[PDB]
Amino acid sequence: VQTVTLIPGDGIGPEISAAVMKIFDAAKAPIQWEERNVTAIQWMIPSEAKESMDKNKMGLKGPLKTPSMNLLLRKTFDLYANVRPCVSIEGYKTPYTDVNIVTIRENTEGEYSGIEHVIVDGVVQSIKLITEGASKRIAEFAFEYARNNHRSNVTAVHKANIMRMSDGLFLQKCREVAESCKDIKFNEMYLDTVCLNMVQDPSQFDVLVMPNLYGDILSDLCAGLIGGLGVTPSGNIGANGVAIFESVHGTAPDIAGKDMANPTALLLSAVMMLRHMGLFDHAARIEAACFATIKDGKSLTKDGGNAKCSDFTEEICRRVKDL
Amino acid sequence: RHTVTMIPGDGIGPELMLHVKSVFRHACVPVDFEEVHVSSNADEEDIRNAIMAIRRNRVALKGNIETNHNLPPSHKSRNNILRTSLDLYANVIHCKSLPGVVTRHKDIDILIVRENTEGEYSSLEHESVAGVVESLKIITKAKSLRIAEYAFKLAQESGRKKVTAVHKANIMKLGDGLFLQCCREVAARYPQITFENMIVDNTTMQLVSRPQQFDVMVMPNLYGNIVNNVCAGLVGGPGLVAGANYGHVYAVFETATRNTGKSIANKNIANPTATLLASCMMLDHLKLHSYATSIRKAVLASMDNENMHTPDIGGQGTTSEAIQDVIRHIRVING
Ligand SMILES: Nc1ncnc2c1ncn2[C@@H]1O[C@H](COP(=O)(O)OP(=O)(O)O)[C@@H](O)[C@H]1O
Ligand SMILES: [Mg+2]
Ligand SMILES: [Mg+2]
Repeated sequence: VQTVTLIPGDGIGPEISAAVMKIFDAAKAPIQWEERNVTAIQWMIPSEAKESMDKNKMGLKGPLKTPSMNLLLRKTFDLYANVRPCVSIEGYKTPYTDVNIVTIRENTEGEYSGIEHVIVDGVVQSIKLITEGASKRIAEFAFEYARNNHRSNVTAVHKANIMRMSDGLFLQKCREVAESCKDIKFNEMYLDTVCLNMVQDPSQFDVLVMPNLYGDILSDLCAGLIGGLGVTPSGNIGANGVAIFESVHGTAPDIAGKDMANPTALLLSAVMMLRHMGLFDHAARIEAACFATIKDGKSLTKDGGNAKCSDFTEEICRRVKDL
Repeated sequence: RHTVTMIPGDGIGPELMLHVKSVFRHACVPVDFEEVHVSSNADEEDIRNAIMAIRRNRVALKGNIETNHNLPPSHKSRNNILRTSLDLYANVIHCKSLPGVVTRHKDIDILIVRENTEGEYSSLEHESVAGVVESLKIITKAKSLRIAEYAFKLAQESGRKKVTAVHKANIMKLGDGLFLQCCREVAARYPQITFENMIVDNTTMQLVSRPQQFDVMVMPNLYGNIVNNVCAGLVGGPGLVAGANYGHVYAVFETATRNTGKSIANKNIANPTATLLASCMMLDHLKLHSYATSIRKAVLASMDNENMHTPDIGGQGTTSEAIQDVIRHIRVING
C-alpha cells in the first residue's frame, strides 16, 4: 500500500480525479491519495508539494490553468523524458485503427533552450541546444522502456542531413546505446519521412525516440491518430526515481461542475502510473475495465453521447469488481 | 523553344527524368533539357555549375540528391545549397485529394507556402565545448514578410479565402513571433482574406483528424517540412504531389516530398505522377499552358484507372505501364 501525490488541478480536474480515485478503490488498488495544490510562489511550487513528491516519488496531475507550471515542474524535478503511449481504442473510432506507438521525447533541451537573441533589428537567432549527456540519457531510457514494456523496435527520429552537428550528435548517442542493447532492434529515420509514413501506415512504428521539438510534434500527431488529447495517457520521468503522470488536455471550464466530463485520459495515465510502479495486475484490470466500457458505447460522455461522468465512472467500477 | 536545366539527382530521379522526356517528345513540347549532374563528391564544383546553369536558364526540373548524414558538417545538403544560393524563398505545394486514389481522408485542398531559405536550414552550427552543440535557427523580418506576401498574393489570385500561419511562438517568442508578426503586417493589406494562426503541435492533430479546415498554410522552413509530408501522406503518399521552388527570378521544380527513392530505384515501380505534375507546373511557368494542360489531364485521367496504379498507392502496375497509359491519353488529344 503506497502513497501517490495528487494534483486534481482546475476546472474538471477535481471530478476526473474523484472518478480515478473511486475506480482505483473499486479495483482494490493499493494506493493512498495525498492530495496537493501546486501553484507559483515568491518562482517556486509550494514547499508541501515539493516535499510530497520527494517523499512519495509518484504523482498524478489533472489539467492546470495558466511561468508555465509544467516548465516549473520540469526544472524542479528534472523531468527529462516525456513518454506518450498511443494505442487505438475500440469504440472511440478514428480512420486509424492499427496504432500502437510510444513517443519518447527528450524534455529539457533541443529547440526549447529558452535562448533567443535579437542579433540586429529584424534578425532573430534562436538556439537549438543538443548535449552529449541529455542525448545519452534519453536514449538509455528509451531502450530501458522497450525492455520493461516488451517492445521489439526503437526508431531514432532526426534531421541530421540538415542539422548535422546537433542532430548528428543526438544520433551518435542513440547508436552507442543501441550497440549495448542488441536485443532491441534499432533503426534511424528522417522526421519528414516518419511523418509521411505515419499518416499512411502507423502500424509500422513501435518506439520513437527524438529531440525536444520533434517529440513535442510527433506526440501530438500520434495522439490525433488515436482520437485526441481527451483519451491520451502521458508520463514524465525525472531525476532519482520520480515520475508525474498527467492529463495532457485542457481544464474545460465550461463543464467544470455540470458533470459532463471524461476521466478516460487521466485514468489511462493512472494505469500507466501503476505499470511504472510494478502493479501490473491492477493496471491490466482497470485498463480492460475502461476499454470494455468504451466498447459498449451506449453509456458515453458528451466528449460520445448523453450519459454523465458519474454513470461512466460507475460503469468502470461495476466491471472492474468482476475481474 | 525553351532551354531548361535538368538535374536528375539520385534514386528514382534519372529513370523518371527519362519518362518526362518521353512524354515531352510525344507531346511535341518545345523544351530542350540541358542536363547537369551532381555527384557525391565533397567538392562543391558540380553544385556550382548547376547553380550557374540555372542562373542562365532561370528554370530547372530536379530530382532529389541523397545526403549522406554520416559525413562532417562541412559536407552540406546539395539540395539546400541550391535553393539558398538561388534564393528560391517560396516552396509551394498543392495537396488536393485525387478521386481515383482513395485514402482515409477526402475533400482535401491545401496550398502550403513554406519559407525555403532560412530558419533551421541556415546551417549555422558550432561546438562550444566537447559534447555541447548549438544550432542557430535564423528568422528575419525581410524573409518572413517576403513569404507572407507570397502566401497572401497566392490566396488572393487563386480565389482562396483563408491563410493560416503555422508557428511555435508561445515557446519561440522572438523567432516564431517575428515570423508571425510579419504575417499580420501583410494580413492588414488583404482584408478580403481571413487570417488565422495555429501552433505546429495542434496543426498536426488537426491534419490527421479534420484537414478539410485548412486552405492556405504559411510557415517557416522546418514546419513546412512537416506539414508538407503530412499533407502529402494524407492524399496518398510521395508519388502524387508536385513541388515548386520560387525565387524572384529563378524557379526550380521537383517532387513535393523531396525523396530519392533509393530503395525502389531501378525496379520499374516508382510512381511517375508527382514528377510529371511537376513538369507541367514548370510548363505553366514557361507560359506553355496548352502543353501543360494536355499532359496534366492525361496524368490525372490515368489516376482514375486503378489498374494503372503503382504499389505505393495500392496498385500492381509498373512505371512504364503508367507512362504508356499517360501517352495513350495524349494520343487522343494529339493524334
Ligand atoms: N515516386 C515514389 N514512388 C513510390 N515510392 C516512393 C516514391 N518516392 C518516394 N517513395 C518512397 O517514400 C519514402 C521516401 O523516403 P526516401 O525515398 O528515403 O527519401 P529520402 O532519401 O530523401 O530520405 C521511401 O519509402 C520511398 O521508397
Ligand atoms: Mg505538445
Ligand atoms: Mg530528401
